[PDB]
Amino acid sequence: FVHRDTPENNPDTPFDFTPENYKRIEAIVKNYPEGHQAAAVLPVLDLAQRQNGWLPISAMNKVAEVLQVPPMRVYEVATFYTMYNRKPVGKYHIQVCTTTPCMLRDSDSILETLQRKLGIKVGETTPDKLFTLIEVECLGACVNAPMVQINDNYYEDLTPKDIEEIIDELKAGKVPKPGPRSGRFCCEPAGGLTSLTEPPKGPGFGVQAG
Amino acid sequence: DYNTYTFLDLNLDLSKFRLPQPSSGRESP
Amino acid sequence: VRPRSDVTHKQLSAFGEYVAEILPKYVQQVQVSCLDELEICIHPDGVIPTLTFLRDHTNAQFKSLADLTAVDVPTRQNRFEIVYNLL
Amino acid sequence: SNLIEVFVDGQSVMVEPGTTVLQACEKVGMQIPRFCYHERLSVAGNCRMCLVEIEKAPKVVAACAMPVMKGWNILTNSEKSKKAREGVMEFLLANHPLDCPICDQGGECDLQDQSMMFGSDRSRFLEGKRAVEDKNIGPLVKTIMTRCIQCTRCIRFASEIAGVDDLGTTGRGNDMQVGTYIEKMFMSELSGNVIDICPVGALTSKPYAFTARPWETRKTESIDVMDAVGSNIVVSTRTGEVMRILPRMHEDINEEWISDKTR
Amino acid sequence: SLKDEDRIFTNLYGRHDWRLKGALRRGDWYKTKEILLKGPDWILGEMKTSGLRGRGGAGFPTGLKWSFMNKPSDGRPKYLVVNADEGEPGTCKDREIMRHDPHKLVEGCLVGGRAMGARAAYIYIRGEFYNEASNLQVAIREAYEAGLIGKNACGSDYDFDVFVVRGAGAYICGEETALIESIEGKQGKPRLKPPFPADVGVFGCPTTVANVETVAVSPTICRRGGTWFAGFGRERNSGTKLFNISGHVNHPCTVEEEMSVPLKELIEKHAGGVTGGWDNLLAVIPGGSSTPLIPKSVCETVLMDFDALVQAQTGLGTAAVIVMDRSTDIVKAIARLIEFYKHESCGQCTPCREGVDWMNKVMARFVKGDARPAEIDSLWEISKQIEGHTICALGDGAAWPVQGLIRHFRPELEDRMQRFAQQH
Amino acid sequence: ITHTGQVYDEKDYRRVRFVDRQKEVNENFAIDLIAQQPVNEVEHRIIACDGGGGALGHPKVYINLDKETKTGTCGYCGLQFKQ
Amino acid sequence: PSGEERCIACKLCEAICPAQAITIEAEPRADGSRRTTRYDIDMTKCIYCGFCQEACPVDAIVEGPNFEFSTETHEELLYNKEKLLNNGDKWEAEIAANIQADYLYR
Amino acid sequence: SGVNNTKKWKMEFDTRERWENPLMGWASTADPLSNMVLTFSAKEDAIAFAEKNGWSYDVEEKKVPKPKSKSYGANFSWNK
Amino acid sequence: PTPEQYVPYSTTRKKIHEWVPPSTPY
Ligand SMILES: Cc1cc2nc3c(=O)[nH]c(=O)nc-3n(C[C@H](O)[C@H](O)[C@H](O)COP(=O)(O)O)c2cc1C
Ligand code: SF4
Ligand code: SF4
Ligand code: SF4
Ligand code: SF4
Ligand code: SF4
Ligand code: FES
Ligand code: FES
Ligand SMILES: [Zn+2]
Repeated sequence: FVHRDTPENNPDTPFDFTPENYKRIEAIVKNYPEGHQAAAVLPVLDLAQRQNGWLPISAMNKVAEVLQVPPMRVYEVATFYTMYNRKPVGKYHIQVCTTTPCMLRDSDSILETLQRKLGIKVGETTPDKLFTLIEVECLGACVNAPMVQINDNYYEDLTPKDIEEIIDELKAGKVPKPGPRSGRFCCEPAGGLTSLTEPPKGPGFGVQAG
Repeated sequence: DYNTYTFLDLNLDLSKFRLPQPSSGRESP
Repeated sequence: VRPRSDVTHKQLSAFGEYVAEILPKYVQQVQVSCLDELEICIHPDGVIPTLTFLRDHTNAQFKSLADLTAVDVPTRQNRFEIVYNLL
Repeated sequence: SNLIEVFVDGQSVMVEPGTTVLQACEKVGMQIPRFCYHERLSVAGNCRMCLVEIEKAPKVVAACAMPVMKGWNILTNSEKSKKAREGVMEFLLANHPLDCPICDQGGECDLQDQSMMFGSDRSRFLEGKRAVEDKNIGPLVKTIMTRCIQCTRCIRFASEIAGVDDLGTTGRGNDMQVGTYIEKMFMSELSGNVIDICPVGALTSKPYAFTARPWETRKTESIDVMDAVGSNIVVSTRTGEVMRILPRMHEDINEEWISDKTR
Repeated sequence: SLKDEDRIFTNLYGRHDWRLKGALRRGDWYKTKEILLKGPDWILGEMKTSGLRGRGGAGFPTGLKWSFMNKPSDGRPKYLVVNADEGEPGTCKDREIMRHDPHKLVEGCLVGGRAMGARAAYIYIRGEFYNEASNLQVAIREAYEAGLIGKNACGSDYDFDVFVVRGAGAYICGEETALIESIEGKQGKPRLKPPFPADVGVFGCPTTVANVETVAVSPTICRRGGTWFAGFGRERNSGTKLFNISGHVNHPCTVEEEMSVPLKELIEKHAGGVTGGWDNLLAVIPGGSSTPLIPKSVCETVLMDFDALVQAQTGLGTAAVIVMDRSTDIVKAIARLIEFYKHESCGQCTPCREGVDWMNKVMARFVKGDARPAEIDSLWEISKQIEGHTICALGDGAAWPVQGLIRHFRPELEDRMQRFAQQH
Repeated sequence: ITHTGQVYDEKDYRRVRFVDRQKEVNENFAIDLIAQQPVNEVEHRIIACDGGGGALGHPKVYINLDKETKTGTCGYCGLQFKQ
Repeated sequence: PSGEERCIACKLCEAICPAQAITIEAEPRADGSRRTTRYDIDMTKCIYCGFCQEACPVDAIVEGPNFEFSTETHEELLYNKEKLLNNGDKWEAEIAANIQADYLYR
Repeated sequence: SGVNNTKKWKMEFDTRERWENPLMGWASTADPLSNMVLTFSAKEDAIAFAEKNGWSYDVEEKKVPKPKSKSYGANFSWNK
Repeated sequence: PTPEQYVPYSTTRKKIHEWVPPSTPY
């Protein structure tokens, strides 16, 4: 949680919101209450992350500058949240959920598959710089337990084979099917569903009088 | 089915439908 | 925890009243400490009278003087606190 | 009017509205044990070493924080508010590095005493301890911050009494370290007060590193001559040479703080 | 039990347009103006009579909660905060509402504000869900276009401006006082409760926080009346709730079934059945990781409603059912939940910071079996020190799974103790 | 001369004492002895330092050899540890 | 064993000395470590209670076995750090054996 | 931060010479009443001790911390 | 197991250091 000057990451590293980015930045500012800009540090810090994954010390300094807050204030926000990365990350940053729901259903095996294909251990980045694996905690979407969020893709209900296959598409080509890869309709019961069979009731159906 | 800047850009658009926000009345907390 | 015997705490308390009634005149305070010890406090004039009653009373014979000492509380107007311990 | 009547164990100390549980204990005469609360620093509730038990209430309350209400009885020496301190002190000590014969806040520790008085006789932390990395906060304050009980007094003083707003918390979990994210020295007047205000000896004075130990220091109360505010100060002398000058409280002139120059 | 005719959320599992056109077809935004016209009072009577309990981690009577910030404005704008952070492990409950039936949320927020005079509401969807929010954002844009939201909503004079705030991967952000601070832009560390959120909240203005399910059901309840909702349940735990079943079961799914239904029935009628036969149930986690797990003999006897669970010593919570077959090392299952909490608690308070790390170290040794048998009740005592002393509830939450493992599975942990001692 | 180089001086009025009697000073000064001690390489981020021998050592402390930039030095033994 | 003197100048041996015998003043050695510039046991003041042996956390000050140190002059009895360190080096082998035998008891 | 040593009044005699000792460098004092600090419960009683013993006295009024108003809610005020 | 008198002295340093008069005459 400490930063040390290094040529690759220093205030020297250049960072400035693209003319387009700066536009975005203000959009954030007015969404928040007037006279309140500090509240936008996170959303902004997020766009610095959108700009560049590394988000070096220089980038946080700019965020504080644009948002006119104590610089530390930005440093504290970046350190507290895992969403922000203070180190460069690979192109994909595959994040495997390895907590109880996912542990159940063998998320670890998926992790193993991922590690094997990437030929890298969890918490390590391929030299290709396209893949970075991390064992993240509950990412929501548990009904579909096997799971691996990739830059929000949030693939779900995946069996080990599917995982490698997904990596294949990413390794060389377009992205795999955003979302789960199973027969279940969303989070409907695996084989079909036993609820909500009736057609949607009409507007005003059984509306309490007045 | 969304690019990284889908949300923020959408939010920029949402501005056409928002009242001027209120303020505490100070330069900075 | 020390092995307190309430049997004592009571008997000594009862004697403390006994003495307080027998010599209303000089006894100012009487208390049996939680350490099972009685410490009648007397006006300085009652030195002779209170001791003599304890040395020569059938229901309270206190024949030997274990010690005579004087703590000094400088704050206290009466600096010294002569303490006589009797058996 | 404006005199809430609350019973501190039955003393019915009538206090003004907004009096915190701790403040009532002070008035009645008691002093609730406390790590994160300083009178002239904002209430933070970080340590929760002050948990007390208002009568007829399910949970114990944070003294420094709960505004006392009407009819409450702040049972302080209950069988509960002692398990609420015997069990917190278990935690502060668990991750603590026992280098008390290095910590020059040896006899000046509000954490050993509170342990010796509101803590337990023995430890059960058979697991391992943590360690943080000593950094440089400047040439006056030696931050051996593996000592820090994350009480956030510094981050307050450094923002509220002095306007430095540099020191801050970094991270979450048991490796929240309260040190400057980038190594920028804490350069400001009023800087040395952090020493006096950190009850732990994590960051202490570097010149007065290891020259003495507080029981020995004979303490003579005198006046600051370096500046014209005439701040009250206590000169701590051992065997005839001054070893340290630390503030002594004067409501009107220096209320518990002294300049970097005059110490 | 529950009929499709009698269902609050009627667009689950998609299959239908999540957009306004489809939502309108389904019957959303019905006489919304009339509802607002009924007046804030009328809405809270509805919620009160409804007996709608908070669908969040802890259920507080919705009516009372909303009522508090119904006191007259003191010149600070009142606000609405809707927590769309699906932090609780095992809970995909809320994600469904936004992803599939978002417009219901939008109207709910509007109805929500009318109930409490919030100029605006901010929805904190967890940043993890980037895809989810965009959809919600889109729907909101449409509603503004429709006039549904914005100035003179639905023509009704009320002005409401809804927002969406990015979460940043923190379970604690979910906490009521901490959601605010993240909204405020400071570090997400729960503030204390004594100045309650109503009195002081986001941006120091009157504020109220609701589980997204709680905000979503308020319009349907308002339109369909309090009694309807009241009838489906018993006493306080009265209402329709989305229950999720994840783990060791034939078909994991978010049913939406009515409340107070037998645990067995819920996992029986829906969820297929316990994978490997009901008897292959080492334990059930009813409300998610925070609530204590209940072992099999207690479970079918008990049913899923908050009153029944508190009798059982467990919490309905997010009603996330996590099931563990006899094929799982519970000592390690609960151990990762303590690992789930050491990687996540803010560290603001002393009891949670060191205590949760202390239990994590002991729990890891317990899984190995290195620790001696006497240490097991030691963790009992460490557990309650954390339970009543923490600034927020997460320390409350960390202690309960530990307490459950010792309470019902004490013999198994002793054997793991024994197993290591034997091989030396 | 000595550890902290005590040097009653050519002009002091105390150097008179050693006349016809030697001074007590130390060879193998400690100041240089630990400097002569090799840096204990370790694998773990943090390491202990019983001082060697447990009860017969120093109160055990855990040192953070986390930065190769600095070899942690237990405040008690002056032993540098090389990550 | 490395050669670094055990004392780290916590100075509680001075605190618990019943006779006021031990005088300790310290300053950070250039190494940055904490060491005693002056450690003076006045043996004539000392009543050989052995509490200093007890009190030391690093157990730097020990009651050594030798009892035969009678001296012609009073000054010789006053002992500075160099005499005690020299006394320590001479008797370290037996002191180590003695502490080895009795530490379980303590 | 403990206040149990700021309760009882103490009267302390004026400090005197503390010259270094030539043989060992120990501090040496010629003033007998130096280390003596008597503790008195109330200001009136301490003044009495000085008068009957004939020592000159210069009493300093107790200064106790002024009541300070604190409330966790107050700092959460963005306004101020 | 199969002239040398210890002269006592203070090992501390000068402490208070006085101001050397300027050797430059004025
Ligand atoms: C550590 C922690 C995490 C929480 N996470 C969530 C969450 O993700 N979603 C949520 O609705 N409530 C969460 N809560 C509970 C909220 O603080 C609050 O009590 C609840 O959202 C109120 O909603 P309701 O009034 O609709 O029940 C959490 C509480 C704690 C202590
Ligand atoms: S702070 Fe220094 S003194 Fe107080 S306990 Fe921790 S180490 Fe011992
Ligand atoms: S440094 Fe001292 S003051 Fe600052 S937090 Fe750590 S302990 Fe509290
Ligand atoms: S319990 Fe204390 S530490 Fe854990 S989250 Fe709530 S506040 Fe932060
Ligand atoms: S001898 Fe032992 S006790 Fe006396 S100072 Fe040196 S270390 Fe501390
Ligand atoms: S033995 Fe150690 S402690 Fe006892 S008197 Fe001599 S020096 Fe002081
Ligand atoms: S635990 Fe992995 S998503 Fe629920
Ligand atoms: S003093 Fe009460 S919480 Fe720290
Ligand atoms: Zn060591």
